[PDB]
Amino acid sequence: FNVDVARPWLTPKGGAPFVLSSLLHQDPSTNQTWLLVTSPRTKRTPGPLHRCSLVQDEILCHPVEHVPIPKGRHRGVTVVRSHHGVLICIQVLVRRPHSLSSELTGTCSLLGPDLRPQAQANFFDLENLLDPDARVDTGAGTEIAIILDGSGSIDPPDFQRAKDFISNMMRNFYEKCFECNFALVQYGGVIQTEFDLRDSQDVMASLARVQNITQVGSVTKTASAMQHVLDSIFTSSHGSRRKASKVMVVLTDGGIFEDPLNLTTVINSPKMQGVERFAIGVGEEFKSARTARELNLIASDPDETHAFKVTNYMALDGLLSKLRYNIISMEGTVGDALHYQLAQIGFSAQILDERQVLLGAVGAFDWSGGALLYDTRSRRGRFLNQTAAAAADAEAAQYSYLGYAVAVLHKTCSLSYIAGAPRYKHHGAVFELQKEGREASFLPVLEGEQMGSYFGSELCPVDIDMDGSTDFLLVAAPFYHVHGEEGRVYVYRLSEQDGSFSLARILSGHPGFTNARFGFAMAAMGDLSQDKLTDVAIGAPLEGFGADDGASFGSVYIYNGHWDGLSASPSQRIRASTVAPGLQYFGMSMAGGFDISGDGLADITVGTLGQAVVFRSRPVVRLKVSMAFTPSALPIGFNGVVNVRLCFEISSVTTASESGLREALLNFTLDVDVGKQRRRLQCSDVRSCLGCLREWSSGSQLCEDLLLMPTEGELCEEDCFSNASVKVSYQLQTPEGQTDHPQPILDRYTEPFAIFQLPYEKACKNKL
Amino acid sequence: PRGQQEVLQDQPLSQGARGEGATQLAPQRVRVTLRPGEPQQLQVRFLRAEGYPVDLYYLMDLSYSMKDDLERVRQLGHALLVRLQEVTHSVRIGFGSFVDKTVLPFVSTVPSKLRHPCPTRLERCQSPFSFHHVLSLTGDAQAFEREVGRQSVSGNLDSPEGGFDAILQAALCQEQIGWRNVSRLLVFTSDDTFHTAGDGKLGGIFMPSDGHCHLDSNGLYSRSTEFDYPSVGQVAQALSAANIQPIFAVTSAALPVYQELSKLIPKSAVGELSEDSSNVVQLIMDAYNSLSSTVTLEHSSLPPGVHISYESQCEGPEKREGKAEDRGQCNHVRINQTVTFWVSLQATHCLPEPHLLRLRALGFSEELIVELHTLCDCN
Amino acid sequence: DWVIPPISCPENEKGPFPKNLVQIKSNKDKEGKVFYSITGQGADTPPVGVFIIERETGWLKVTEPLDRERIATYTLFSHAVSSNGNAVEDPMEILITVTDQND
Ligand SMILES: *[C@@H]1O[C@H](CO)[C@@H](O[C@@H]2O[C@H](CO)[C@@H](O[C@@H]3O[C@H](CO)[C@@H](O)[C@H](O)[C@@H]3O)[C@H](O)[C@H]2NC(C)=O)[C@H](O)[C@H]1NC(C)=O
Ligand SMILES: *[C@@H]1O[C@H](CO)[C@@H](O[C@@H]2O[C@H](CO)[C@@H](O[C@@H]3O[C@H](CO)[C@@H](O)[C@H](O)[C@@H]3O)[C@H](O)[C@H]2NC(C)=O)[C@H](O)[C@H]1NC(C)=O
Ligand SMILES: *[C@@H]1O[C@H](CO)[C@@H](O[C@@H]2O[C@H](CO)[C@@H](O)[C@H](O)[C@H]2NC(C)=O)[C@H](O)[C@H]1NC(C)=O
Ligand SMILES: *[C@@H]1O[C@H](CO)[C@@H](O)[C@H](O)[C@H]1NC(C)=O
Ligand SMILES: *[C@@H]1O[C@H](CO)[C@@H](O)[C@H](O)[C@H]1NC(C)=O
Ligand SMILES: *[C@@H]1O[C@H](CO)[C@@H](O)[C@H](O)[C@H]1NC(C)=O
Ligand SMILES: [Ca+2]
Ligand SMILES: [Ca+2]
Ligand SMILES: [Ca+2]
Ligand SMILES: [Mn+2]
Ligand SMILES: [Mn+2]
Ligand SMILES: [Mn+2]
Ligand SMILES: [Mn+2]
Repeated sequence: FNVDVARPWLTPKGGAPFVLSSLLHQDPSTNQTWLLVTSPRTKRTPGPLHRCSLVQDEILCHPVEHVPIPKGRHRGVTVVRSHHGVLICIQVLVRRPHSLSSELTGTCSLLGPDLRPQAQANFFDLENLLDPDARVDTGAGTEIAIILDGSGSIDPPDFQRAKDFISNMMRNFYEKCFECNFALVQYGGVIQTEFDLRDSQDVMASLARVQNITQVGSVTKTASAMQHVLDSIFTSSHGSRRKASKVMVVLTDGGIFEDPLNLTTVINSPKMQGVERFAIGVGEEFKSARTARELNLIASDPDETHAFKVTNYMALDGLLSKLRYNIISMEGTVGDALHYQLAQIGFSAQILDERQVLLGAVGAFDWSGGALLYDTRSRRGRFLNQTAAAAADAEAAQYSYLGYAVAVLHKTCSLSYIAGAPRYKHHGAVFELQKEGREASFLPVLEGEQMGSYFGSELCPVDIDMDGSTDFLLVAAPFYHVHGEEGRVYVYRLSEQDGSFSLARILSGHPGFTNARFGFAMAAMGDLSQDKLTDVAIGAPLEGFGADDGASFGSVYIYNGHWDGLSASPSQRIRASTVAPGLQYFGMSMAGGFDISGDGLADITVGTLGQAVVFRSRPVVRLKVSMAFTPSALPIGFNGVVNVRLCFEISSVTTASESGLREALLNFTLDVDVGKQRRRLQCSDVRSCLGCLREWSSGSQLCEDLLLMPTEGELCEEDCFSNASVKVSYQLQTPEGQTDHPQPILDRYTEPFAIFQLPYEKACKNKL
Repeated sequence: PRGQQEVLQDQPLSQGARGEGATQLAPQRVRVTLRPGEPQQLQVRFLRAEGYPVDLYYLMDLSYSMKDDLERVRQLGHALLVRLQEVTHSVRIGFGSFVDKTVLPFVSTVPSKLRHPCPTRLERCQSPFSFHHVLSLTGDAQAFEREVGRQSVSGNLDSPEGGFDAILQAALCQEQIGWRNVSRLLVFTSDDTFHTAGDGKLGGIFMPSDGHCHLDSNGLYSRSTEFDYPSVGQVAQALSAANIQPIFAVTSAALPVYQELSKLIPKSAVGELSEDSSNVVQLIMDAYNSLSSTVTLEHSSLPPGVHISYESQCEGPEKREGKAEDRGQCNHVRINQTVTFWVSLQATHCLPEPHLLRLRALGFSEELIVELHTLCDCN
Repeated sequence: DWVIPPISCPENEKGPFPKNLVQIKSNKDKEGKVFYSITGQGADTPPVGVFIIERETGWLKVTEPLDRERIATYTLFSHAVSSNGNAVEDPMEILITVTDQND
């Protein structure tokens, strides 16, 4: 129909950007149109948003400046548009100290109508941002190195006590510290590693080799033991991590004897920077001050709580007090409840006004969902969720994913927000914000019919006549199953009197494809038919998967709006194979309704997976057709000339229609005396009247004079006194040549034929 | 001259499991003396005394919520294998596993928990994975018991578990799972709802799943993080295309979720993995007992001038109305059921006096032998 | 650490010399070779070498006869070093009394 699949503009194949979604944006105050595209992060892509405009019949792209910068893996980029501005959200990862699980919330930047930056938002510590009275308007780890003195001068009982201390500390640290890893060394005489950091990955094996270690007597080399621990255990060559905090536990009798390295040569060395030290006195030979001084020099600077005796198993708290961890309750374990840690605010979004935005929160409260109504100016918002106070069992509402999609409804009285919950009771539901007293909560209004269909994953209100109300609401069930996943899209008429929903139609793709995923992407494309109603577009990304050579697959359907609602059958079906090769998943994102091509008509955009296509639209010419005869009424027994005049003209005009009207062709035939066994009127040039093919020059008019006359041979004798009827049938043929302009098209909903009458003069008192 | 028909050997039917103890067809030898325009007839009977072969993939969830239920699955495997091996001589049983995708919202990504997902470091555990094929379909029962008795639990972040990916990959990975193309059964164990297509969006996975095999050499579905979970439609289509009947042995709490899935996947069955676990074994025996066959009578090439035809009769007086070659087949035979046939032979002219031919059931080891004597001359 | 009983050497004994009074025993000797060097007034400062110690055993020996009534007591110390040159035991202030003969 309108869409000009002849000349599609494509972003360069393979190279950047990698388009995940495309949307056109027009600045109201400047009438500039850009084709915005979001892309994931790579070593080549400069950012998550680009603006691309058509120059030299090529789509050229640049990065938007003040958008937030993604980092690390791809985790979601949302871009939504309204005549007030653009809102771009990026899912980001943050880890807090001593937390064993990470948070995942959004970072959003609101640019104005001209893509300059206006507002910023970081949804960490959401409990601060919340104001539950806000009116809703509607109009590294640690590593411990144990250096154990088996030098002799330590009777076996003391060795066993030290061994027990090691085992007890190890067990407690494994029980109550998760990111703790251990090492062990024994330096009586030679230095002898008993197990390494790499062994500590197995708690049972490391704990088991403790109680099996044997003594080595000889001589007390503390300095060499510590230097070896620094040089061969706290090093990456033996599994030591760069950022992990490092700790030591010297378990010695403080009797240093025959050691080459001054113990100050080691404690003041470069490598001991940043390494904690705990001393412990094994046995009892602290009769003199030398042992105490050595033991404390081993101990870190704050000698309090850094020197002990093996008998005090409570010695190494502080480490166990500071290294305590917390877990988000996960899949069978006890822990902190999920409130806002993984809310994913910004998953969906809708700009309501210059100040306020509405953000989906699919993950809040065990993935029940919600939506944060965020006032960017004051930086405060309200959380809107399903009410759990009616019945104490909120478990029935977990994993609903309310907020997977969000929309608004512009009823004649007030706005009314709706939110899709594509896993409600495993069917899916569409919620509507209802307000009563001092409370405002979501309640279930529509429900799906099949498990796993994802009913409510996409919503598209449509104002069919552009009057401020919302007449229909389209709800998507992209994974509906009959044979495969064909998809399905419901069409809910919206009542003006009551504001409730009533079903009108169920839409399904062209038969023969089992995996279309019809309903994945819906976008009200504004006015493409140039007739002041709202047309819709529905995508089917997987239509054609694996067919033939697999060059391209996908489809997009166009549903022209009508006075009584959305049309019954699509007016067009763009197929991937007819646009260009290499298009895969053509139809996953769609937008349009603005002039990006350079002429007054609206244009569409359909993003594939990895490319964006832009389609111009064609003028619609509806032809006025009129005629006259000579003589006006057939005389009695007329054998004379029947001269005709057949004048054509245009009935609706635009600049584009003027630009393109004049390189297509008109083709019209004349059928004379319709419906009779035999005709009364010839065509003096049979080749001509039965078929003509003319070219159209200027202005709006193109007329022709053609000749008829009485049928050859004997004249009719059975129907002389009745009227004749002449039917003109016109078709418009468009060459494929390289005409710069989009060539016109006749209206699909208007008859291509027009019928006139040629009377006859009866013999009665009144001829006609 | 006149024709004659005769039987040359005797053999009764039997009910053994193995070929020597089993009987498939009528006695082995007969004789027929044909003459021009004088057809003669023979009678045949068939019995399926042996059982069909079977293939059985046991696919169990190894998330942490299953720690209390692992005794049940470990016993279910044994109680299933004993029953099946008491009936069919040639069972094959495999084993696979699954936890979830390795992306943040589903599985924690911090390295410490990625190595040791369990709450405490004293627990015996294993790193998360999406699908880990552990034992290709084999006749070694002891291997299956030893392997199923060795796996350890993993962790996860969300109650939904991604077993749909495992089912799809089991369906699509035929060459390395080890399917024999005979009869297939999948026994899927879990105690949680399942992820479906659309859930991957939360983890940033945009690429729709595709119907191709993605098992590494070690058996892991490594590329899982890059594709979305399959839709129930895709799973149904794949299982149907591969003729696999699923049997969801699911906990009494996750049973209501899977009893609606049973309606979409047509041939499936759902049971409760109780402490007794006889109901699931009975379901699997009912699935095995659904197997039926259509028996056809093959025959050897006839000598010049000779012809042949068939007739069949099912249980009861029922015949087959399709004449000629159609009556050479009988359908809907199950365990220890029997059917019968009549084969007619005719001669137009003689060329060799002696001859021989052979017939049998379609693809069966036992066969029949016919000795022909076609004559033109007078007595 | 050290193991030393109270110390005394009577007045003006009969020879010959040296004579053993007490033993200056260290503690880390179980790991080996704790050598000695007595010092202080009386050993390495006048009166010269009145008391000297054997370097390995630790025997404190009197070198020549004594009298209190010239000096009442002789304070002393002991360095104690290992074979690697590092000190082991810090000095302990021995204090010997020539116990009077009531004359
Ligand atoms: C950007 O494009 C829009 C849409 O075409 C333009 O809006 C149009 O603005 C004109 C005035 O500039 C509006 O009035 C027109 O004026 C005269 C009578 O005064 C007459 O030629 C027309 O009948 C018309 O009334 C016009 O209604 C308005 N169109 C719409 C649909 O609202 C806008 O001006 C453009 N902006 C710039 C900066 O050029
Ligand atoms: C809808 O959202 C409301 C909040 O706007 C949810 O109610 C809240 O539910 C949480 C569940 O954890 C309650 O948290 C409480 O916090 C502490 C710390 O654990 C403790 O007192 C309790 O054990 C409990 O966990 C919270 O009090 C409660 N109310 C408020 C005002 O926050 C509600 O659950 C959501 N409904 C659904 C269906 O998701
Ligand atoms: C003008 O349009 C008419 C249809 O409105 C064309 O008529 C067709 O002519 C072909 C032969 O050329 C016939 O086989 C078809 O049955 C006719 N009708 C249709 C609907 O195709 C006519 O050909 C056109 N003229 C030119 C010059 O192309
Ligand atoms: C550990 O026990 C083994 C025997 O099981 C023994 O050979 C070894 O010496 C013991 N000691 C250590 C430190 O492993
Ligand atoms: C099963 O049959 C298919 C289709 O004929 C064949 O390609 C395949 O090799 C066979 N075996 C297996 C294990 O799939
Ligand atoms: C060690 O260094 C100190 C000064 O830090 C020095 O006095 C001492 O002699 C050195 N040697 C020993 C054995 O302590
Ligand atoms: Ca309206
Ligand atoms: Ca329209
Ligand atoms: Ca245009
Ligand atoms: Mn020692
Ligand atoms: Mn459980
Ligand atoms: Mn689980
Ligand atoms: Mn999970």
